[PDB]
Amino acid sequence: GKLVIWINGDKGYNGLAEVGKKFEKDTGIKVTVEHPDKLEEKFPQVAATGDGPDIIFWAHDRFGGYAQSGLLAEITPAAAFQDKLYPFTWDAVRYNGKLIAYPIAVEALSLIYNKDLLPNPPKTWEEIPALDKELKAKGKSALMFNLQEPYFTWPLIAADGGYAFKYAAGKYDIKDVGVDNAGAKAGLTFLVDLIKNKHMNADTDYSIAEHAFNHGETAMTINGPWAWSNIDTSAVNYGVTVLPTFKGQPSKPFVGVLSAGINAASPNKELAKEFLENYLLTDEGLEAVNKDKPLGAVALKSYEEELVKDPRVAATMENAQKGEIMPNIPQMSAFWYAVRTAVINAASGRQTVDAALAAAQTNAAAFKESQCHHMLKHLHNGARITVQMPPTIEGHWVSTGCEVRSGPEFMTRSYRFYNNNTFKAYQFYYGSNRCTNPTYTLIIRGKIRLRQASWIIRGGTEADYQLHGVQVICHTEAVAEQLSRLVNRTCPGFLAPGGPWVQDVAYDLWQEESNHECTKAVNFAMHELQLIRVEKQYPHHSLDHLVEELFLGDIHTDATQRVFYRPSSYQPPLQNAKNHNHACIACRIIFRSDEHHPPILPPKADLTIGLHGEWVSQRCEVRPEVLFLTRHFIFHDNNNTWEGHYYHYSDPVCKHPTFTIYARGRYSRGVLSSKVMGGTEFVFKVNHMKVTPMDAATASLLNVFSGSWQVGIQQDVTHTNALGIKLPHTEYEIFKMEQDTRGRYLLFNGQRPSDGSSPDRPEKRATSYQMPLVQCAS
Ligand SMILES: OC[C@H]1O[C@H](O[C@H]2[C@H](O)[C@@H](O)[C@H](O)O[C@@H]2CO)[C@H](O)[C@@H](O)[C@@H]1O
Ligand SMILES: CCCCCCCCCCCCCCCC(=O)O
Ligand SMILES: *[C@@H]1O[C@H](CO)[C@@H](O)[C@H](O)[C@H]1NC(C)=O
Ligand SMILES: *[C@@H]1O[C@H](CO)[C@@H](O)[C@H](O)[C@H]1NC(C)=O
Ligand SMILES: *[C@@H]1O[C@H](CO)[C@@H](O)[C@H](O)[C@H]1NC(C)=O
Ligand SMILES: [Cl-]
Repeated sequence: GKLVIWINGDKGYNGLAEVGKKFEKDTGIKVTVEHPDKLEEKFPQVAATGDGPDIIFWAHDRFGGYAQSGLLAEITPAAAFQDKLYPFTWDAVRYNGKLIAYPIAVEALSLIYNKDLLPNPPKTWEEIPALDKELKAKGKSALMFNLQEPYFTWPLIAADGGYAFKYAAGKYDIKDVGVDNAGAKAGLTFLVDLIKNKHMNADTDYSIAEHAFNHGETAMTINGPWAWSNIDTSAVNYGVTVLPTFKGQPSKPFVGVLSAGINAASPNKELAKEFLENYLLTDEGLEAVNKDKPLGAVALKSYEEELVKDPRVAATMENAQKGEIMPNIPQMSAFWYAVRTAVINAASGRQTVDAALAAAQTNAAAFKESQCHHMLKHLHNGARITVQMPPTIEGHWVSTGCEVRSGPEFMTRSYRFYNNNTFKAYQFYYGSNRCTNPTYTLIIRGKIRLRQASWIIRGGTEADYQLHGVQVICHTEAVAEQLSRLVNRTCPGFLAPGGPWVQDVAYDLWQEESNHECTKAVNFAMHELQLIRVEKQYPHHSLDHLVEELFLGDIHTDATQRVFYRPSSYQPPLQNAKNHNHACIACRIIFRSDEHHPPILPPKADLTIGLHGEWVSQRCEVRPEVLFLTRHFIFHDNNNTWEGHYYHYSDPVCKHPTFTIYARGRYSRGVLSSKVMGGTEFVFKVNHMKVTPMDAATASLLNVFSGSWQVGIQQDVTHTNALGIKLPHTEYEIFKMEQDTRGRYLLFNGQRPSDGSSPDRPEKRATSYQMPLVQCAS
């Protein structure tokens, strides 16, 4: 029942707050206006957890990334309202075909000069140096602007041909970057000259340059419309004009459109759209803000038709069309950080123009932290994870999505462990990989008592459990028929005569007070409860937003072996119903469900497999046979070749390496699976394999059971006439690709047979998957 707004402190917050009081007048809703430091990236963190302001104000360049992460709500404007604003302003706030924010103002930088000191402002950048020396004789300077933010330096960088990214037939091509172009080098090299010819100071930030121009110590500055207000109260005659040209071509400022976005987790979205559509985006509202600190050009054609008469706004628009309109694609944050570091370093002489800017082509589209090598060193997105020793399993634990057990068996879990040491577990089964159509549900009741740490599985806790009962409920009329029949064949006599099962009725499959049981029919076992591990992550170091993950024992890939299978690895984690990720919608749906009302998971569309690229593990993976490992895969779709790195460790946190395997080969794209809905079949050939021992124990064993092996030396295992390996080896694989909540792609490969054997025959292809790998940059 409130409205919180975040706006940068270089804009008119008090003006916006006054459009807010009129909201309080007509509707009685408080509007609170805050200008947090570095708000552009306070927003991604607080919003990801469900928190944050209701409305976020920023240029369009950063909103595409917010939307990709699911932080922005789609805005619902009437076509009548949409006509009020200019089409290009809407085009800037459009991501993936959806409108994601309300356009407010069009901003571009311009040349601001003191007419008293400089009645005729320079027309070219190259005449600035001589101009400097010979105002320098009067104890003044020619040009001073903020060199700490690349927004103020870009105009010069783009003049000769430096292009942030390439616009190709309606697309911005992140594979065509021009920060290391010859054109970019010229602009930065020129800037460096002035910084080295004592014409400009490397330290100069916004505050320093603003103080100088507004006190007449410099004759020129580069700034935006927001800056005009203070100069106006600086008793200094000043003019706004076109930016100096560089090497005959004009300075190209990056054009940004100030926009208001509605938090995807806002409880007051109708009020937010109400405040923006009918209070702010009005001739009265925009004026109230433009009086505080000028917005320059505006998106409302009504007000724009009037402001365009002010010559400052016209120069703003002249430079804007001389410039380029910022892309909203999510790679902008990495583009800005790379160009930022380039400028600060070359200005400081830390890196040669070419060298500093050379890195900008290696860091433009992706953060260094998104590269495969960093992700391997900092797992879980560099989260700290605290392991609960001894674990506490009390609470409600739910699945995070549509799990796949071997079979395939598409299912979700809902497990309640009580303080009396008793438990009620729901296993919901479905007919598809979307978990939208329940087939049958299992209700498992019994008792569980945690023991002590496992000496077999490092990081696991052993547990003892006892079943009291297993019941099954069929949710379709067909399932009741099929299962009753399957129960009949499997245990002839379990079903009394004329007892065809009916839907929505719980039937006993296992009672501890009887020797009559047919758990074999569904190949049921509950040995997952014998191995337990809890991992916590406290986001923002707070108990709230804490994510608790419960890891239970893994399921055998062969259903007939589950009764005897004695866990050595983990199932995918469950999350605590009270302490889960805000983006987990499945958690809540599963939490609010029961044996008679199964959880219906949100529909997501099957994605098409695009192996091209590099993929790495997200966590220290645990494979059957207590094997800790991470994986790095490189897929060449150009020649259908693949390389894989398997890094093995002895600890559940993957810090003590033991051995490393390198494999390379060829793969054949295959057919969509009919056995495993949502999966695509593949055949992989391993042609080459290299082994690197990483500890003395592995080197010793290799030397004993065998080119002598030593720690850290990679050795091919195929000589010309090791451990008995047989290369070439053929593998029949199953693959699926999905997208996580902030739009990163996940690659799932076939679960490795629980017995340790290989899928070396088509009938041995997996019907389940391993934990997903995430896409990374090289
Ligand atoms: O310098 C990189 C940043 O450029 C723009 O930030 C501008 C912004 O558009 C303007 O309203 C503000 O007041 O000035 C800053 C530059 O200091 C992008 O919008 C940012 O996302 C970039 O990081
Ligand atoms: C992924 C298909 C080929 C896998 C063969 C690579 C060399 C075999 C040694 C690694 C163990 C098998 C694990 C492969 C499964 C995977 O990690 O994707
Ligand atoms: C254990 O506690 C739960 C929660 O109060 C309750 O539903 C269940 O019946 C209890 N069982 C026993 C044996 O006390
Ligand atoms: C159970 O299976 C047996 C053998 O397949 C069959 O003869 C019998 O008819 C089945 N039960 C029913 C009631 O169909
Ligand atoms: C496949 O292509 C990659 C790069 O596209 C190259 O490095 C590799 O040598 C090629 N392999 C074969 C067998 O053509
Ligand atoms: Cl992709």
